[PDB]
Amino acid sequence: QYEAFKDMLYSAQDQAPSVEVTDEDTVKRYFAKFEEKFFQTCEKELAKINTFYSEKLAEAQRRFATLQNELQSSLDAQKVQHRNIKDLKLAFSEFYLSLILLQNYQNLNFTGFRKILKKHDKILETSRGADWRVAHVEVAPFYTCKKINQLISETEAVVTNELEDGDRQKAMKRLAWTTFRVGLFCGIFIVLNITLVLAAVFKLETDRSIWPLIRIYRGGFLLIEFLFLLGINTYGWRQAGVNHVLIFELNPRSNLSHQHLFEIAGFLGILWCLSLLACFFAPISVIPTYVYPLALYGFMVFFLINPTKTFYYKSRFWLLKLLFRVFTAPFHKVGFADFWLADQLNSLSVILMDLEYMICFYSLTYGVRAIVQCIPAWLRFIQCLRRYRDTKRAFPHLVNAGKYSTTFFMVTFAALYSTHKERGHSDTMVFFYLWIVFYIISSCYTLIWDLKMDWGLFDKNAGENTFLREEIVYPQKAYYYCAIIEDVILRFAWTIQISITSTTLLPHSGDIIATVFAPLEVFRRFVWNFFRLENEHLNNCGEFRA
Amino acid sequence: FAEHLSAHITPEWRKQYIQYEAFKDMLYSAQDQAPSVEVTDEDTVKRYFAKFEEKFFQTCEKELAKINTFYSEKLAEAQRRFATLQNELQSSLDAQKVQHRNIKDLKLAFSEFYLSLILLQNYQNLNFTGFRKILKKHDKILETSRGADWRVAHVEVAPFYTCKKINQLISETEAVVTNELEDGDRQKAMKRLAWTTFRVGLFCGIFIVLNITLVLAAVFKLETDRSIWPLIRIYRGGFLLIEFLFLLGINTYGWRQAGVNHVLIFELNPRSNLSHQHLFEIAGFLGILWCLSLLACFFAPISVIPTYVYPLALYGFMVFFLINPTKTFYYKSRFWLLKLLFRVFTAPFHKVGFADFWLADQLNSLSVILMDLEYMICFYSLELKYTYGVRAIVQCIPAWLRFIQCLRRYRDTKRAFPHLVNAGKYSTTFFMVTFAALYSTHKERGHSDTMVFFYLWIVFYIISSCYTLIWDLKMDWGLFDKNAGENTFLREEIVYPQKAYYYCAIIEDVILRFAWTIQISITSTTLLPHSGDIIATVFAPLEVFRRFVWNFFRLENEHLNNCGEFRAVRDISVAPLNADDQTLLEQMMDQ
Repeated sequence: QYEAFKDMLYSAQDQAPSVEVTDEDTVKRYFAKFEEKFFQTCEKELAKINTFYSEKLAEAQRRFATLQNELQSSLDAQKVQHRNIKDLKLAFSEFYLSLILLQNYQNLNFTGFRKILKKHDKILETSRGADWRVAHVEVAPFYTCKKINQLISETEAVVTNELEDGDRQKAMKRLAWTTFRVGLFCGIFIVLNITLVLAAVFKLETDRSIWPLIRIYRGGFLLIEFLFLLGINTYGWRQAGVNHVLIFELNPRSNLSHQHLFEIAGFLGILWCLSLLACFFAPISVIPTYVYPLALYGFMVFFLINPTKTFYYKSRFWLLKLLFRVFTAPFHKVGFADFWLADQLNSLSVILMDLEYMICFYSLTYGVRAIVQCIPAWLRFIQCLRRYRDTKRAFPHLVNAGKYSTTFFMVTFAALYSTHKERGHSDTMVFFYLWIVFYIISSCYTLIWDLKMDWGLFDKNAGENTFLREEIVYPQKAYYYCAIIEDVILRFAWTIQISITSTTLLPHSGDIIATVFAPLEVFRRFVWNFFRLENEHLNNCGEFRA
Repeated sequence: FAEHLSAHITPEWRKQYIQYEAFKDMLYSAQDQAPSVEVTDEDTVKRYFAKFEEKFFQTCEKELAKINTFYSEKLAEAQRRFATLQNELQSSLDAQKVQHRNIKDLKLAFSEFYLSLILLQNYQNLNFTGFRKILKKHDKILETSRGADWRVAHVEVAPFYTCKKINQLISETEAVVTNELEDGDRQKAMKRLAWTTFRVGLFCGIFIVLNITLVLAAVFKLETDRSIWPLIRIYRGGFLLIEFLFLLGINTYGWRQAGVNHVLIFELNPRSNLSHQHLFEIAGFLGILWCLSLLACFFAPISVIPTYVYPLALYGFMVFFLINPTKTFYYKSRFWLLKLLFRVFTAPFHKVGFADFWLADQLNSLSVILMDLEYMICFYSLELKYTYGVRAIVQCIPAWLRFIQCLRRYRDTKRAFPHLVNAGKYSTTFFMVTFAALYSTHKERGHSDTMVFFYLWIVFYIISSCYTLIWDLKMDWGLFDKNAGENTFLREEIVYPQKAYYYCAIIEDVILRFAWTIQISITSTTLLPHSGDIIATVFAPLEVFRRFVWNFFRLENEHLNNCGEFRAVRDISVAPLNADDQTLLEQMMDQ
């Protein structure tokens, strides 16, 4: 920080007391304190520069070793070929450019340090700056290291010899099936959905207790929608520049793009549409109609768990390990991926609800149902408790535990009210009143936490972005206001949906309400992910990093 | 061979670039023709070496002079283009102080100019390297250092390698566009200086699903109002057009992968041309429309619109899409195709390129579309067999087009072979169709001379099939050549990898030529009044597939041996410089 150093030096010169007013000892003490703080700042800057230089040198050495390996592999290939040859050549040119940039950085930093150190000498009329430069700057690893230089010489030699047939002059001078499958699956899905709408209008007419079928198929519909919106989310993260691969602790290369998620969602939607069409049109009578949803879900599970290295095997093992680490939360330390997926499950509580209803329907207001409803909140609560144990800071972890226990209280009181209303007890009114108070408390708690902590909006540092924060990645300012409004609406929607789904509150219109509201909650989570990851990239709200 | 080497290298070295193979061959011949001191005097060997060196250096000086001339002319043209673009940019600025479009297009022109400048810089580098490598290999062969001295006295100081103006203009273009077109965003300007595949997949999926829907509806919904055969005769032309476009896209992909320079043969723009994805896209959209029209016609929609409108709407939309004057959907390629069709249909009065006769052959293989149009007109006229001459004329129109084109080429070149033999090959069809027509007329009416007409039809059908088959195997493809060493029955140089491809093509062509002849005989004549109708519907896609197979080897042979004596002497004009131009040199300089 050359400008900061010179400005601070000028400020110290302007604030230097005069001997004619104060004692000489006071002036000496002030100068000594100023020199001490200047040397501390110089030490901090030198340490930062040394760390950055060492990291860059290590990365350059690793890249050089990999290229020399790849150099040798291309040699053996010699012993598309030449395409790959001049690709390697482009990589070597980029590596040499990086080395030159590192040398420019080192030279500029050394020159700036030396300059600020001699101007520090002629301002205070002291020679301690030169002594500090000799003792720390001239012997610093960022300056004494000629390893970068001999790597540069080796790079020119290698480019001359094995890439240009000994010609040093150009050594100096030189130095779609996935998208198709996505479209195919999307088109088949669209036409099959139109056919499904037409068949639901005509073939079924108004007959049959089809509502159990709705309870079976809602989970699949929501999961497919979640995968599609997750693909959109990944595309947005990549386009905006949020380094989501670093946040999730994934490999820098060989990672799923948005095309992969879109094609997985399309294939799953095709299977869902075909299974619903079969259960709609009653195919050959050898196989009863109670197998097609079972077949679809069995295929989904098998596709997820299959041990053969066939379809996105790396991502399937990573997701399996993540799910196993999430569900056994207390005995595993919380990363970003763990709590991220736990929140995704918090937005997808209807799938477990329908699974439990499916089990009850196939086998045949209870306390088991409330537990199935509140499992994801329990996971998040115990994760935050484990994080507090590991960190020993009540804030924000205990506040988060309270946020995730408000849902416990609301659901428990809704279930108690339903029980006492179906039994005919006179204690229904107290349970209803407690339910309303806890419902409003939970809605306000979660909404405030989403707007203030997860998104980091409404910051006092907002210069011109009213109610936003100082730094925004996505271009339009209307996006944040739209997200705020829709989150305000959908938090209340989600609380009502949970209360209705886990409790006999609305036995007449409620079943429709849950089916309508579940995609809206998936959409709310899809909106929340954008700004949560952007806040993580900028401000590091989760504390999971250094 | 000479013709393949010409096809690969003639514009490059004969037009602008430094010859590299020529000097290498000269050195390799000199090192083999060098007299030995053990036989002749050392003075004679010295004189021979001096004479060879003088000839080589004279050739090198000529090459350097031509290189300098091209560099000066191209640099002057680039400077004028940059000045014009800067003036236009300024004028746009001042206006703004319509305009958005102006900038957008000016941006495209600036991108093209930057690409041209990059090509020119690459050119400078490639010729400088060619001079260096030739002069270095000359020294290492004759053990003389005069090559380095000559390159220092020239190549090194060669003004073509010094003009800093080429890079100065590049820097100016980079700065002005940034300061003025990307609002300073250097990364965006650089990137300026996937949806088609998605649309291809979407259309393919919709077409597939509509196809199973069509099959199921045909099996079950049936419907017995209006015999179905008129509907088949109506929709057969659209189905064949879609199939032809799909197979043509596959053909373009094969030509691209195989290295056959189909861009140069057709005389298209070396850039901004349709790939196979575009043809797949158009075919998928047209197939979706055809499937929707068939489904509407089967399912009997809202009774306000009669069911006779949907095929009419489909074909009207097809024609309007091909013809529309708005510059919206592949307007350049649509205009090129419109001009090609106009040139083909007024064939006598226009000289024959490659694209013209190629399209005329395609029309030879798609003649049942015109017959379907004729039957559609007659059914729409009369009904709200029969051996008259009009149906035969409509059948023989494409053979007439090719016959008159070959006669025009004969007048142009005054060579009886192969133009008059081609005219005979196309007149066999006239004779076969005419004699089938006479047979049908005199069979339905009932004279006893119908037997001799049947015999004449038999003999002329045999003659036509043999003629076209042998001309396919020996002339259009150029197989069964005497110069094939190991590729028995094929030709000496084969572009496509597998040898079984050629044998499969030979067998399938042998079968499908006879199938094609019998299909025309049945369609244009009441020979088979009972099972004849299904025969044409089965045989039309097979003939389109045969033409698809034919295009591969026709274009390959046109590339290697230049079978149709088409490529001329080009024209001096200017040299825009292509990436494909520099890549050949780049590949060559490494042996």
